[PDB]
Amino acid sequence: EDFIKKQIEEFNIGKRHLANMMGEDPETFTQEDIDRAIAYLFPSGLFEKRARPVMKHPEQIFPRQRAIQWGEDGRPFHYLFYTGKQSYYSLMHDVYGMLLNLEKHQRWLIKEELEEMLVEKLSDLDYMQFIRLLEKLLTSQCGAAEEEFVQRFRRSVTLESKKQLIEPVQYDEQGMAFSKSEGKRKTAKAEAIVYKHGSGRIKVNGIDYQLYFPITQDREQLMFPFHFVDRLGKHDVTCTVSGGGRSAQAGAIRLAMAKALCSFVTEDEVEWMRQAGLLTTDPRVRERKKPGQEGARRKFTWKKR
Amino acid sequence: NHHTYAELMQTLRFLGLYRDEHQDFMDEQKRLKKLRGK
Amino acid sequence: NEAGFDDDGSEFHEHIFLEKHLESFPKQGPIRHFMELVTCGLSKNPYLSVKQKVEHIEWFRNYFNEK
Amino acid sequence: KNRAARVRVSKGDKPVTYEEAHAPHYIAHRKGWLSLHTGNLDGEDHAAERTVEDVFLRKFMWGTFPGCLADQLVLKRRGNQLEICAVVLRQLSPHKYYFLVGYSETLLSYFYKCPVRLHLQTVPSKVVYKYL
Amino acid sequence: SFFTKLTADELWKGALAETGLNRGQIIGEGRYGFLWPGLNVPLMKVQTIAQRSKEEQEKVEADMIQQREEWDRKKKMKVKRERGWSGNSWGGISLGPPDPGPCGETY
Amino acid sequence: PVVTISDEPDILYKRLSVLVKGHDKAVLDSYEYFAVLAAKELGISIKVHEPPRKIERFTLLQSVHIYKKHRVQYEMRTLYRCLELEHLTGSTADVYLEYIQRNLPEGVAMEVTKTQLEQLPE
Amino acid sequence: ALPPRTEKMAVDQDWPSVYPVAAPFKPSAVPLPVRMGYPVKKGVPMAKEGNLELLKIPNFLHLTPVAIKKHCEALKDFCTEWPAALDSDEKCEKHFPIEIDSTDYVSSGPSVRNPRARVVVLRVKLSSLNLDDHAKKKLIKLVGERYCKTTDVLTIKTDRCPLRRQNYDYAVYLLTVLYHESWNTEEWEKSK
Amino acid sequence: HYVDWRMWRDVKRRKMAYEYADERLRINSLRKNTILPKILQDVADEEIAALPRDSCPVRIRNRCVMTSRPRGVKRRWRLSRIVFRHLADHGQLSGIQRATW
RNA sequence: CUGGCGGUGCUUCAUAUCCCUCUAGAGGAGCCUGUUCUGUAAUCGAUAAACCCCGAUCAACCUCACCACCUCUUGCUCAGCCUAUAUACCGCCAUCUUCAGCAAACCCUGAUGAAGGCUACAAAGUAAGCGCAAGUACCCACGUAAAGACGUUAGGUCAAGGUGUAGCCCAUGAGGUGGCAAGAAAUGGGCUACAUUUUCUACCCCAGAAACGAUAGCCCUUAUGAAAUAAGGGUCGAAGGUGGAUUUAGCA
Ligand SMILES: [Mg+2]
Ligand SMILES: [Mg+2]
Ligand SMILES: [Mg+2]
Ligand SMILES: [Mg+2]
Ligand SMILES: [Mg+2]
Ligand SMILES: [Mg+2]
Repeated sequence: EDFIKKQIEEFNIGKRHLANMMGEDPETFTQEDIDRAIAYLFPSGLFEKRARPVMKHPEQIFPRQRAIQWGEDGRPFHYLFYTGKQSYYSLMHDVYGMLLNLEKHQRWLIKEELEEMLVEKLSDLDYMQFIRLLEKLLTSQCGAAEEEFVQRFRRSVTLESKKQLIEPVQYDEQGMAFSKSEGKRKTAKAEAIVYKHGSGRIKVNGIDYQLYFPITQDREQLMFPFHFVDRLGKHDVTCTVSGGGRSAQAGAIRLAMAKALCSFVTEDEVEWMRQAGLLTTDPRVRERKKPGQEGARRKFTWKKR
Repeated sequence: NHHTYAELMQTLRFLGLYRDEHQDFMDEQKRLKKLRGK
Repeated sequence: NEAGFDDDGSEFHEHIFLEKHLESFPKQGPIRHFMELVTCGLSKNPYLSVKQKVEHIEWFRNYFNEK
Repeated sequence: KNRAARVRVSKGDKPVTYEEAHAPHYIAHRKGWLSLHTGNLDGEDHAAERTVEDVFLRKFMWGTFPGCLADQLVLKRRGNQLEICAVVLRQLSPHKYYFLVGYSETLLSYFYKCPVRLHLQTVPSKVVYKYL
Repeated sequence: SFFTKLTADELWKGALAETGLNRGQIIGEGRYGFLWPGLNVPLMKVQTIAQRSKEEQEKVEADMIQQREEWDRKKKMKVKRERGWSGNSWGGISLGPPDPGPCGETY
Repeated sequence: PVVTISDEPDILYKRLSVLVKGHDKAVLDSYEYFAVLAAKELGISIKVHEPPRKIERFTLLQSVHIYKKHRVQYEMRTLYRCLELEHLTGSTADVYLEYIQRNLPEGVAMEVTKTQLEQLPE
Repeated sequence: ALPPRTEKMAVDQDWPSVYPVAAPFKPSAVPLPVRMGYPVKKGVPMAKEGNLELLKIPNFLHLTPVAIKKHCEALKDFCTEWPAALDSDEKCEKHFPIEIDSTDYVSSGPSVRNPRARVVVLRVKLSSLNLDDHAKKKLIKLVGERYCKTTDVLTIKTDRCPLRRQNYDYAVYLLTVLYHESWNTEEWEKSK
Repeated sequence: HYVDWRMWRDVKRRKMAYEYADERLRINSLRKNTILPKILQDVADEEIAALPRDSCPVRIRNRCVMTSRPRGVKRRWRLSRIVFRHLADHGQLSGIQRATW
């Protein structure tokens, strides 16, 4: 235990010297100085994130353990000292006493989290018994003080994934309600300019979509979003496609058009499109060619057989 | 060429400011074999 | 990179101007064309000097039309 | 398995250093680079001669001190500066230390046409990684 | 050559092989060295400069060989363990007592 | 300064194109940060970004004696920082490069400065 | 006694008087007990003073921000003015069309001989010149891989001599001779 | 003063090909050619056919120093992959690591 | 005494890993390529399990590291050995792993013996140290290069390279000079066709031959050399009509 204090004092002297280095007047600096140091005079470069130079006051990094467990002629800090982990059992006894008191009157954390909170290494069945006792307490006459005391060991709900980042209609640049977007499909990117009016054709890369992709699958993919939203003809575009080749560019244009549509579309249809699958990028992307194999995942023939 | 370099290493060893582990070990093994030889 | 790697001087008119310094054999075969090609290759190589190129041309002309 | 530079568990208080305990797939992850030389660079060329010179210097410096170099050096080329960071151990007296250091410095500076200098590792604790 | 050579770990683990010297000559001394004023002198405060010779170096090498022979002789440190009960068997013999525990009572 | 004050005309420098080359990411980051700090202290408007990386993964086996069904490579997470100074004088850039090289990062983080003169035609 | 300038060093001392020279880490002259190393299981990094990793770092402990500011104040000299000829890569070329490259790469190892300072290109913007009456039909053919459309980039890679400044001088002389010869075009240069 | 022998063979062959510079230079420059006369070409052919071994400029095989291995060698480091891998395993090379992509 | 075993009955169960299902290269065959081994003055590495496009990111004297003639016990080495002991090593690494734990130091269970430490309405584990877990970076966190513990084949190697010990010390080293490249026989790892898919052509998809595959080898050669290897021009222009229960990766 003395080594902990020795290292703490050594690092305190080191931090004093570090503060004395700078000739400025702010002694209670924040993480800015540590960041500047790691950027200038401590660039390790190790890929890992633990062995990197993260020098910090060990007053909070060095963990703590049970201090003294006895005083004048033994005398621990509780009557459940010989039971191992006296704190947990004392808390359980207090919970049982509160249970009996309430009876007379009338999300959860993980094991590691409870261990870090306390100073005991509890198992799983003891945690289950503690949860059972807490549930019995919450059920025994629903109040307020006890409910808050029990929730202290719990967290809020914090619901996510609900609304969609509605993009503005964008009326600047020109006198047309256009909207930027993008699309990805096996390493590819684009930037479309889907207007709001213009019930006619579409200019794909400055040229009509007749001499660009005579295949019907390309036109079907291009219609995918407009057909899903039912706003077919009433749309003009002057996108600039790049990267990919055929199906990649088709999917990129499809995603760009879907995003441009969702930009200025009712929340209902926006959510329907987002849930149908035509906004994000599927995981089907140019993977890493396996060096220990002939092709992609195709391993050698008589490997295990 | 390792000729001038070998001579420099030999001179350094003679001066007592170098170490030749593999060469000395091979020389000792050769001496032992000659004693057992031939 | 100035402390060395000078390769002597050229005076911006010594390495390329090789038309006169040629010693043209009686113009009747590809020997003159080959010598011109060699001079072009030497001029396109910035790793040579005036004396080196002169000696190379002299040795080439000798080994070719010694007779 | 792979024992490129690691040492599996055995006892508890055995001798072992940082370089004497690492995996091949952790050359740049949990382990650093003991030679930040101007050789294996990109797109810059010149690597063979640089590596040869680095190996020669490392072997010479290891042969200098007798029985005091556990790990290799960490050469540093700041243009025309050869900085050595040897893991030296307190051998005997400081007079011999200074004499040998000055002799080697002068010799290398007059030979390689570049200033050379080293510094001992006066630390009462090695860079032990795994307790083993 | 030397580039193709290696350090000492491989040679040691090959000569030993358990699975299935740096002490004699000092750096100050050499096979053909001379008296270096840098070391082998007092605190140097005023010093004397001199040089050795081939005969002196040969004498020093002979002395070092004699010291190595003496060390090799000392290496044969054999002791006859008191035969307990029977020979080549851990019979009746005392080693050491048990050290005190975390509480006390010197046993 | 202490560089023999002269009165002859100087050469018209323009664009000090630089390109750092290395392997380690933290070292390149530190080098580019120090360079940007020194440039800002000197007072030169510049831009910084990240050009495409250049990695030529050479070929090699995973073992030493005999092994093909299990292969490995030795790549690198190299980066590049084009710390180009747009329009400036030659003497200041030379002094800056001198101060840089007086203590440059060993091995990795190697700069490839490049200027662009002008002078008069004929 | 006499610790490694860690405890005996006076507190709040002039640090610029500690690392003024561009020195390395110096594990014995480092009053910063920085912890470096990967943990074992559930504890603290390894040693305290000089670590192998600390040395493996490119080493920038020398010259602290205070020393950096000192070096900057020292370098404050050399304040040569620069002309504001408008960027955009237009007026700069209009003023002087030629664009020579005189770089100074950094060498490696103990050898300064770096075969890389001989790069030179006479990238002269012909469009900026615009004084070719009949030489328009002559220059277009007297050079092969040049003469663009938007901006005439006459970049005749003249790297024949073993240097840079004399290479540029010879290139300028050849360009002047070519212009003087084109001033009086030939007789059969019209029909192409 | 090498330890192995293949290293010495390579050294001797390379130095013999480098020393006799003018001879092999002219030979390789004049032999296989469809232009110019054939007299000098035949002269060079006879010269290269009559001369003994340890001179022909076709004696270049990449090998290392630590092992003198011809299989799998690169001119960038003048050593083989095994030597390169052995040096990388000890963390003695910058930028080298596992294919993390 | 606790283990290997359970074609022991059974419990958790195997997600492409297994049968029921298939997507598909290869099986009958053209080309690059070697395996059991033949041959002299042209070794090859367990050349089964982990070799047969492995070392070879490749065999004209270098590369072949293998032998003889001019000479040696200074042989370029103040000699080395690519010579050997896998029953002695350093060295890299798959395998089981697509698991699940090993134990120092303690304290207990057998009238203390080979052993074990065993289940929350709790019947002895804290467990130094090595671990999945934390991913180490990325296409985020699945998935990729590689495991993932004490270990599994006196594991491959005395020769990828060095090495205890023995032998050469008229060599199995060699200073200078001369020597292969073909499958007697079978086979498989990669590019290819049996069909309009072999040719994609001015258009990558608005217009179609031989009615077959329409090879290799050889000559002119990009390169050079004392013997061709990837392939461009000419000739041959073949081998057999998915051919054996099928084989291996795949839950995008
Ligand atoms: Mg074997
Ligand atoms: Mg494995
Ligand atoms: Mg993991
Ligand atoms: Mg992997
Ligand atoms: Mg074995
Ligand atoms: Mg022989």
